[PDB]
Amino acid sequence: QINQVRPKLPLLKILHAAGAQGEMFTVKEVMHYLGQYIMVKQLYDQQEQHMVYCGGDLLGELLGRQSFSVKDPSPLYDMLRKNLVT
Amino acid sequence: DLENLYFQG
Ligand SMILES: COc1ccc(C2=N[C@@H](c3ccc(Cl)cc3)[C@@H](c3ccc(Cl)cc3)N2C(=O)N2CCNC(=O)C2)c(OC(C)C)c1
Repeated sequence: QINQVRPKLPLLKILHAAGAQGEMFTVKEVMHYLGQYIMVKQLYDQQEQHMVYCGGDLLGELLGRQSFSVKDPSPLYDMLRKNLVT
Repeated sequence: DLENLYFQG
């Protein structure tokens, strides 16, 4: 009930950068703050707003990707599986 | 579903 997670340190830093506070979050809050992160760092393509260009951002480092489409988010799944504890 | 978790407006 409420599956609280503790983001690993690099991911926590991304969430803080997006306005998050503390170090324990619901998965939903994590996704909220990751979206916000992308908005406020303008990592998305204003012309094709589903495409994220994360390469050379810490986020791209975490994902192991230069880019991803929110339309095909397997990379995000892989990354969150590895970087959210309990 | 993370897309669903996110979009529960
Ligand atoms: C047509 O343009 C769109 C369509 C859908 C999304 C989107 N889709 C949502 C989403 C996507 C995939 C998953 Cl697995 C979960 C949630 C969520 C989101 C959550 C986390 C990440 Cl890392 C990226 C995006 N998410 C968003 O964060 N959006 C949508 C609503 N509000 C926003 O500020 C941006 C989108 O996000 C940008 C941040 C890239 C742009």
